[PDB]
This record gives sequence, structure tokens and C-alpha cells, in this order.
Amino acid sequence: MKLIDKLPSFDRNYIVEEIQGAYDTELNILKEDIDDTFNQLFVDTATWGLDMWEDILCIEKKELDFDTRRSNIKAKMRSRGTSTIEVIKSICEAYTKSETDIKVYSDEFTFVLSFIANNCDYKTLLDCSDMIERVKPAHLLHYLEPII
Amino acid sequence: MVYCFKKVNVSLPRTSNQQSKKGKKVEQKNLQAGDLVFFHNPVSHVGLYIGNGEFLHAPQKGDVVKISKLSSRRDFNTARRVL
Amino acid sequence: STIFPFIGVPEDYILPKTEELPIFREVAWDFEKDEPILEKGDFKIIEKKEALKVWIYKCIKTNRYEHEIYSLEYGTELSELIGQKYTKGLTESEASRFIKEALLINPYILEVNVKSANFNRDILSANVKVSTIY
Amino acid sequence: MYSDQTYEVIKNRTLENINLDIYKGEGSFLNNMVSGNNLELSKIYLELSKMHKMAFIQDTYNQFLDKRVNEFGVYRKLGTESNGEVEFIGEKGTVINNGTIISYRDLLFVVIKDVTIGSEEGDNSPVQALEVGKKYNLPT
Amino acid sequence: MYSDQTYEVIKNRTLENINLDIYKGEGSFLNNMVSGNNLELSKIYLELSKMHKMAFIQDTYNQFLDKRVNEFGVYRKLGTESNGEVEFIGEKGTVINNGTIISYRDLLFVVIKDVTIGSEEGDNSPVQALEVGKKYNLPTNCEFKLVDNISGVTKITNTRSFEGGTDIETDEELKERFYKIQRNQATSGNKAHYEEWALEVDGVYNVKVYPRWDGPGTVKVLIFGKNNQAVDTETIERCQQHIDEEKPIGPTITVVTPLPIEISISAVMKLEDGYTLDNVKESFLESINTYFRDIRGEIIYTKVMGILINTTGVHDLSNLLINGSTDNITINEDKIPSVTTVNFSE
Amino acid sequence: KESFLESINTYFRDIRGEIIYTKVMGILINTTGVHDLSNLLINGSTDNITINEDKIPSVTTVNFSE
Repeated sequence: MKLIDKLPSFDRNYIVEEIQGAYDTELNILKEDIDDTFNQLFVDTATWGLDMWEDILCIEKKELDFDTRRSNIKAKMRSRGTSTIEVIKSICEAYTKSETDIKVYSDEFTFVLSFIANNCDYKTLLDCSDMIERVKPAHLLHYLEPII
Repeated sequence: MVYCFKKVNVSLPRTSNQQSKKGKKVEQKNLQAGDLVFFHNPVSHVGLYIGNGEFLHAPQKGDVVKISKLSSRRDFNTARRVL
Repeated sequence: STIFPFIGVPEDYILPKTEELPIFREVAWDFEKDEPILEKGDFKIIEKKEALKVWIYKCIKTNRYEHEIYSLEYGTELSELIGQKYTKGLTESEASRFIKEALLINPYILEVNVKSANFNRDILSANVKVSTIY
Repeated sequence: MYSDQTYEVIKNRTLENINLDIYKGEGSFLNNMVSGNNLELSKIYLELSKMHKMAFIQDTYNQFLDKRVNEFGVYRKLGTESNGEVEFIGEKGTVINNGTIISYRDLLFVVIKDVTIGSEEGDNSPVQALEVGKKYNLPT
Repeated sequence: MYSDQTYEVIKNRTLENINLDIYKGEGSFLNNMVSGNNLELSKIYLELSKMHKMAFIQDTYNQFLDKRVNEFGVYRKLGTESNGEVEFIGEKGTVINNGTIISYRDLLFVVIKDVTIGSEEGDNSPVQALEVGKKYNLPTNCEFKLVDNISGVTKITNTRSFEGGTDIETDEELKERFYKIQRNQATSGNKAHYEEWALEVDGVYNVKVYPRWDGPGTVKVLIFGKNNQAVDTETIERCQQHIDEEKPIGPTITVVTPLPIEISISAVMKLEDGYTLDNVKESFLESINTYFRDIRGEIIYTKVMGILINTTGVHDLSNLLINGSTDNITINEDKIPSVTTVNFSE
Repeated sequence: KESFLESINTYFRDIRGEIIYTKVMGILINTTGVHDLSNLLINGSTDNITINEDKIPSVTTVNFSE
């Protein structure tokens, strides 16, 4: 009903109509596939292209949910480079999906993260805590303070 | 100064004699912080002018990097700016 | 070992023998209902002048610059004459020129003549003679 | 090469691939059937060319650039409206409450603090721009 | 999805989508036309696959690795210039100005010092290559020709080989380095940073880091010598000063050394073709040291048997004795096993 | 058991000639989860098993006792 409009008006017989409709459907499928492939480029949108980031970030693990893999990718790509108070707190925000406030006690050499764990699983929070442990300074002490 | 200006993406000739041939000419009264000062006709050592009549350089073998007063160098020849 | 001092490769300098045009063949068409014709559960292929009739019919029926798929030389301009946009003599001359120039692009067609032309009521009639290699 | 791939080249190659005895030329049945979707493929090749350009970070336009930087965590900085102080001169006792809007040229500003003309605390009250921008930094 | 759509599948789908009484099959009008179109149709899917592969720099040197590593901060290296010194033989009183240019065949070099022949400073002046590349790593005793003629000079040569010339960093090395850096987790002050700062130092082959060993603000650095041996006091001192230079301001670093355990190992083994007892011994040494650093508790006879048997070059083992017995040897606190002797019989 | 069957299947694929007992206990100890092992017996004995021509060993019964 779209490809047939490119032909002269004597081509309106049913044979030509069927032949052109087949290629109409084929072109629709191809455009949908191209759009899906483009969507697969970005981290947030990608579902079946998620694994191909693992080859570039050396994640080398299996997970069942797409969201968890996306979050690990975001963590690996955030924790690189600088490791300061605000950026670490923002990484913890990204994991816990809520705002996090870090209170530091220089005399006690201990920092505490205060945040919201309404939508954050305790096991996910523990994974975030372990990653923060391996990014945080060794001498400093960490405590998790989820405020539901 | 090769190292210092490479740290700010400024490539300079390895030898100070050629370094004299780079950049706009600078006068002694128009000397500002960051300028390069050359004194003897052979530039055995070039200084980095930091203003206030002082400049940083490596004097020679047996000496160490320190801050020198410009007036104590009667042999001033020319100056260049590359920043 | 030996250098080749010409542009390209020895393969590009082999010239295929020039021969007569291959026999003109085309899918059969039904003018009364404007449909291709099926025979024994497949398309029916005709030869020589019948195929030329199909091609001429299709060429005359289309407009020159309307469709993107075609080049600037395919089709006719007979739609510009509808409604008496020109005087009768100018319309006759232009119709003859349009038909000749439209049909002559086919290498299988040698010459075209538009001979008789009569205005009766709102109808314009003409006779066209086409000479081919067959 | 995507630029080299054009409607004419695609059509010519497709016609050459087909192994039929019939005549293949402009105005033929087979040519008419094949043409129409090759033009669409030539259309598609240009979008395919543009996709890899809009994928990267160096040239990501506006929205996809925002998505990529938000992946990196960097957020675009929005402006902050200007702050200033004006004086009100008139009859003693006139009361100018908060939320009152003053205007210079076509720019609009809001009075922050309640101020009374001729009062002891003064006739000067804070002024805040209603919209962000460097154009609101009015001179004296 | 692009891989899912293949030539045969799309051809069949197109053929089935036509609901007409005509015939579809080998040597048919519709079949031939459909196949001729579907070839060009599937070309696009193949190109889409290749495009996706290039985008995520999987293989075959896709030109997008440079932009991705620029995204990730990695930079290629153009190499460093070769450096050296040459001797000026000529008339006394002739001065060679700083910046005088000379050449070695196609290569070219510049003089770095104002040198005068016959002087009390000698006739030697440092010389640096104008361009990067390992080709400028000159050998010794080379004759240098001056591009610009200066009177008083006769011969210019170097007493020893030029060094330092290096080529631009090739792309494979760039990819490998990017992969290794991505495997590493380098963050401000973390345990991995302590490990890295410790391994940079000589005399340290293994690093273990103990946070908050003496309460908050205390880091215990456990370093190991070659073959998991004790680290000497001077080496401990240099490691301590290096970490102190690289430790954050406020923490306190304490370093201790392990104490060895002497173990006698002996076995009868059969070697595969093309290997010798020395190779087996050295590979066993490395593997047993690796097993030593990770172990806690007691050394295990059967783990040792497995590690020895997995060693490349050993087709069989028999008569394996750890300290003259086939029993587990308990490792106590502040004690680490240390290989002492390797008695192997073929 | 599953990891050991996988490893021993790969081994039996790659081994020419007679079977090797020490490789067997090596591939058994490397199998994840094995802290120690003793009394490893193949077909009622610890000896090497010779494989005749046109013959490929297959795992039939695995009796593991903790």
C-alpha cells in the first residue's frame, strides 16, 4: 500500500499488488531490525547487546537480569579513575537508586553512608559495599546505614 | 623548560640555542612570568623568568636547580615568549 | 616478471564480439483488463512484435516526470495538451513531436510517423506507423 | 562504500544477478517489478552512514550526548539567575511585598523581601531574576 | 537478530508471502526474481553485523579502537628519541655551536652541547636523534657526517652505542595494555593501590595487604621475597619509604616479613618427549610458590601431587614424599612454607 | 561428579594408548570442590589400563564417598 504508489496507474492489478506487498512487509521488517540494532548501542536500552560490553569491561560473569548487568557496567565505568567522596557517593547512589550522604569521622578514620534503601536489596547493597571496599582506602573504615 | 612546556603541550627545541629562535621576541622591560631568558652568545643555560627579577634554571654541572636574580646576570642577550 | 605499461589489467582489454540485438521477449499483457496473462500456472512470454506492442502501450500510458524510479527520458507529455492549452495547430504539431521522441528511445525501433490528425468534437485522432528491425 | 552505493548501481547489480531470458530495460515488466525497493535500499544506506556518526561521544548531538554523559555520570550544568538589589523611592508608607515583579527592558525580576518606603530598615530589597542567563546582569 | 535473518529464511518468507496460483520452484520466473532481489536484501543484514562488530571493537583492528580508548583515557605512545654522545676530532680552537646538525646515512642528529676541540672540557658532546624510532638506536663506533660544513673538523664519532630510540606504540600493544589496565582496579588509596605501590619496589615479588590491623588508620603490608622467602631489612625499608611517598596523608604503614618453613620434596616422574628435568623443576618451583601464597592452614600432600602432576613436562609421578612422609604438614602462625631442595629422579 | 565427568571425558578424548593413573587423580584433585582424596580405584585397581585398537573408554560408574 506504499510501494505500489511509486508505479503508474495500470499496475493496479492484483498480481502486482501481491508482489509489491511482499516487499512492503520485508522492508518494514528490515527497518525494525535497524532500529533495534541502533537501540542496542546505548547501555540503558541494550538487552541482547549487553554481553558485548562485557568483552570491553572484563566483567566475566553471569547474571539473570538485564538491569543488574547494566548497573555493574555503570559501576565499572564509573569507579575508574578518580576516587573521591562525592563521586563514590554518586556511585553508591547509582547502585542504591537513591541519594546517599557520606559522613566522615577523621578522628575515628571511619565513614558512614546514609541513604534510602526502599528499592535497594540488601544483597545488592552488600555487593555495592564490597565494591566500595575495594575502591575505598584500606585504612579507612566503612559502615552501611540504609534508612528505609 | 623542555619538560615544563611539554607539560603544557608546548613543544620546544631540545637545545637552548634553537630555543632562542622560537616565539615572539621579548624585551627586558616587557618581561613577565613564564618568559625565557638567554644571556651569553652561546646559550649554555637558559632561564625561565618568573617575574620580580627572579628566574629558575639549572646553572651548570656541580650546581643544582635554584632561583637566580636577573640583575646579577649582566650578560642579557634576548628573550622569547611561547605561551 | 614483465611489466604491463597500460592502465588496468590484461582482462579489461578483451573485447566481446559485437552481435545483433538478442530477440526481443516480454511478458504477455491483456490490454482490455490491464493485467499480465498467466498460462498453465505461469507467466506467458511472447516474442518480437507482440512484445514491442506491450512495450509501446506501457510507454505511451505513463507521464514523463511524475515518477522517481524513471529517468528524465521515459514517458510522454500528452497530458499537457488536455483542455486546449494551445491552439489546434500547435497541439497537433506538439502531439506528433511528443509521440515520436517518446517512442524513439528503444533501439529496436527505427522510425515513427504520425500521419493523420483530425479534430472531431472533443476527440483527437491520429495514425502512428512504427518500423522495427523485424 | 555507502556513498558509492546508489540507486543506479544497486538496480544494475540486481538486474545482472537475475538469470532470465526476457528483455531487461527501462519500461519492462521485470525492471518495473525490481525498481521501487532498490530506491528504498539506497535511502536506507544514508541512515546507516549517519548512525555510526551519532553513536560516538565526540559528535553525539544533544540528547544522545546527554545519555552518554549520564552513563559517565557527568551532568549538564544549568544556569543560575542573577541576584541584585534595587531601591524604591516614593511616598512614605507604601508597602512592597514579596513576590512583586519589577521589569527593566523586557527582563523580569522578583522582589524577595518585604520592604516599606521610608521605613527604618531601608528602601532596599533583594532582587532575583525570573529566568537564568548572563543577559540579566544589568549594569548600575 | 541480524544473524537470525539469513538468505534462505528471507527467501522462503518472501516466496510464501505471495499468495498467487503460479508456481514457485527451481527455474521459475518468480523464484529467480525473488532470489536476485534477496541477495541484495541480505547484503544489508551482513553489513549491519559488520557495523555492530566494528562499533564495539571486537576484532580485526576496527578503526574505532582509538576513539574508544580516548574515551577511556588511554593514549598511544609515539616512542622516545635515541640519545647519545659523539667525539669531535679536529683543529684546536674550533667551536661547534649548540644545535649543529649532523647525519648518519638517512638518519639525522643534532648536537646538544657547545663543544670546542682540544678543550679542558674534552671533545665529547651529547647528541639526540631528531626523530623517534628504534632505527635511531645506533651501534658503537659510527662515523657521523655534518649536513652543514664547519671549518676545523675532521671526524665525528661516538664511543658507544646510541640508546633510547623507540617506535610508535603499535595497535596490538595498545589493545593489550588497555585490557590489562581494565583488569586492574586503581583507585585512590584502596588496597589495590597499596599492592601496586608495593610491587613497584625491587626485592618484592608478592604483596598481601591487611587493613585496620591495628585499628582504624593502620595498614599492615605483608611482602614476600623470591620463591616466597623473607624480605630483607633494607628492602623492607625502601618499600616503606616508597609507600610512604605514595600513601595518603594520615595513614600509618607497618611492614612485616614472613618466616620460612624448610621442606624437602622428592618424586619419581616420567617426562614427555622434548622436556628436561630442569624445566620441570623450575615450573614446579613457580607452581608450588603460587600454591604457597594462597594456602592457609596445613600443606596438603594431594594438592601438591595435583600441582606437580599438572606441571607441563611430567607424564607420570611416583614415590612422592613431603618431608619424608605422605601426611599433611601443619603450618603455624607467622610461618610460610619455603622450597629448599628439589630431588627428582626420572 | 559433573565437573570430573566433563574433565575426564575431555581427557579420554585426548589420550592415545594406555590410560594413566596419576593423570586420573590429578584431574580428580583439580576438580573444584575436592579438598583431599584417597583410595582412587579404576576398574578395581590402581594400575594403568591398556586401550586396544578401535576402542575408546567411557565412564560407566562413579562411586564417590565423602
